[PDB]
Amino acid sequence: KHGKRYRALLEKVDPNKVYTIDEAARLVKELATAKFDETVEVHAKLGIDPRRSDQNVRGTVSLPHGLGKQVRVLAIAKGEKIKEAEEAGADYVGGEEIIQKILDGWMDFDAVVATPDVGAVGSKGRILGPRGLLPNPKAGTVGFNIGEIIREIKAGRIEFRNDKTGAIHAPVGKASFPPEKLADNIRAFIRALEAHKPEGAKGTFLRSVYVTTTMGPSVRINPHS
Amino acid sequence: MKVILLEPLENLGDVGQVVDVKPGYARNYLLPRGLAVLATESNLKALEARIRAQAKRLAERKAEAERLKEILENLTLTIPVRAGETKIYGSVTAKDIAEALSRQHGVTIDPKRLALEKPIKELGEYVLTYKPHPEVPIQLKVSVVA
Amino acid sequence: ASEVRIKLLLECTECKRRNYATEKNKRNTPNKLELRKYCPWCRKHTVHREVKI
Amino acid sequence: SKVCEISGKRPIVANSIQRRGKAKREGGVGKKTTGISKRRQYPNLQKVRVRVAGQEITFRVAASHIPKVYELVERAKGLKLEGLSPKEIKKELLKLL
RNA sequence: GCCCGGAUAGCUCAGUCGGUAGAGCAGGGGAUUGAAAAUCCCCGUGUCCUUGGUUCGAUUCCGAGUCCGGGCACCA
RNA sequence: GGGCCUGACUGCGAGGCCUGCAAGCCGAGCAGGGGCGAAAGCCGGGCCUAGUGAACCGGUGGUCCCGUGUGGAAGGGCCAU
RNA sequence: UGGUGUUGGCUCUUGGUCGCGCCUGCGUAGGAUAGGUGGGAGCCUGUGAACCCCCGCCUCCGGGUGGGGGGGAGGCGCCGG
RNA sequence: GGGGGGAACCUGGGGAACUGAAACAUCUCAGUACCCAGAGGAGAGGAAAGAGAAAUCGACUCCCUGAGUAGCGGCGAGCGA
Ligand SMILES: [Zn+2]
Repeated sequence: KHGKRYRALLEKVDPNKVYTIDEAARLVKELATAKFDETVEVHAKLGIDPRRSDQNVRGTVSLPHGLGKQVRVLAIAKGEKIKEAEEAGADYVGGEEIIQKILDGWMDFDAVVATPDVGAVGSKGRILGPRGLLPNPKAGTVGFNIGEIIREIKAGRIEFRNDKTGAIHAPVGKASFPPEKLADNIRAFIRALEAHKPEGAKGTFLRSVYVTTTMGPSVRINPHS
Repeated sequence: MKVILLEPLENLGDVGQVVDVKPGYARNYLLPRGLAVLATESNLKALEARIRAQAKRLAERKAEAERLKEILENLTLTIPVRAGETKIYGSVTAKDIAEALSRQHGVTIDPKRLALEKPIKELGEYVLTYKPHPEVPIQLKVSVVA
Repeated sequence: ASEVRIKLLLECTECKRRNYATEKNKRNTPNKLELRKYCPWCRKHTVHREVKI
Repeated sequence: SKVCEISGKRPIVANSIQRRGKAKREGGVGKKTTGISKRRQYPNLQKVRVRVAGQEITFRVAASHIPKVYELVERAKGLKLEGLSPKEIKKELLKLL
């Protein structure tokens, strides 16, 4: 019911064994048997209610050591924000007619940011939004320093936003990052949530912290280590 | 409440063990019967180096349970009492059967150790467990007659 | 007074302090009264919403 | 029901305080007392029969002090109590207190 | 005072574990007709009580509130 | 009867009437900020005389006054009710 | 009279708790049943295939579901939609 | 060694009502009357797990003061550190 490239990864995992941020990071790359640079994913379980519409852990963190992944900023900006967005990492400018460049059918980016002056980006919106890509300053994607934003957008900056099932989701990098490189990758999301804890909650803020990869097996890892 | 099991118990464990049972069970059942001990630090201290001795006397229970097992497996005890064609006018108990092995057969067993959930009121042969040592069940044929 | 003519306060719509107490016949006036009353707190006339006394 | 034979808990004199009304903490106007009358709180004494030196000894002891007596029992094992009668045995175990 | 039930069409109610506001009703926007009947119909229509959020959209799901119907409790 | 409006005001109050007290009643005028009016002016509920009940206890909101070693808080005070 | 101590043991069954192991999720669209939230262009089977049969579940009747046997290297996938 | 007695005087266990509240139940009378036990010429208390705001004191007992004060109170009567 599984794959020999994956079951052999389940061969090397212990279901109930406790793992640390360093020890499991040894395990994230060694079981990285997918036929490309996998994604090292720290799938944690947050101890808060999303139905309680104040325990929304929606934010980002520019993870150290980057992410090894691809971020393409479809930058929205005008009036001296066009060209300062075109530089510092972004490549999709622009800068407000590109909303009309959204057919849609033009999804060659990985993120979209726009300065606070727009404005004309929220309405047009309806399809730029449903794929979780509408530029929202809640997590990075809006600011007058739209070029500065995209500067750390390209620097492996993950977003986090809890879901209906009390879960938060941002992998720490690719399967090309060693356990010591991921060790800053790993903790940079845990302690990123340690400060974003929406106060008012019963029990631990972190139920569990699991680490799987792109097609890879899960990993029972111990947080705060 | 913690206690040091002086015996292997089916619902508790084995001798030397310290389990937690409600005060009624050990405190009215186990301690007075010597089945276990309270878990005092003094008894914890003396606990070590005695479990060798404790399992020594326990092994003695195994041994005499064995030489007594094989000795009392091959015999049927008869109970001369006064009973009817389909009814015993008296009754038999564990201590009764022990009296029968003692005064009639001479063998000495423990009456309480014998299993008797119903004092017999009918004639004939009967097979029952004795179990002097834990996990040492002994059937036995006792014959009740008039 | 009556169960049909109830008491009531008049919160200021802005300072949010009940500055006045009056009554109405809720039969006749099923709507929350609202009247420009001098808010001493706000220190100026201001619409006051009828608040349940 | 007399004293606890170990702790010495005697019955106490307490008050039956019959109150009414809602408490102030619950927004109530205040617990108006409807009447007070004396009563006695009794210790929850029990019988404690123990085999010491082939003797059975009964202790009307407080329940909270039930296990305590067993301590004395074990503490009695450094004692020479035979063949004393239950009077002397009981007085001795009390002496262990 | 607390806890319970409801608020949806001009009415009663349905009402996805959110993708659909609908069953009838009142009619009528129409067409017949000098008027009016049987009639034709799509149905007309509605914040799914209001306030904010979940959402790739929330009558629903969530917090707050309003009113109403009910019980329980106090009553200086 | 119509127009507009909410003075069915805030802080007060010279003075008085009535009166054992307590209560009760009238109120110029002043200031804040308004209503109507051209303004003069009036508007501190109702043509008036009944439509009501001291204090205590407590609730609700404001207050930010006190907050028991300190800071908070509990809890109170004061205002409105 | 209910809780509780005194006051225990076995078991039969029921209501919670947590483990786990699983299945479960369906406008249209979208092949099909799409539970979200993250990575995903890759996956799988000689740590035996698309295929066929048998078995049960769900079943929204389109189907999925898990298990066996012949089969057992043949299926899909972001991209297509 | 104890027993029992000792005017009042002391604890320790128990512990009223009349009366005041101009009724009366909370309350006050009052932990009083009285009963019982125990002592002793005294008893008790007595060497801080105290006081309580000063980084202040320093076992206990009793006098004056604090003070009718803080407070408690059908916030009444009263009680009252
Ligand atoms: Zn105001």
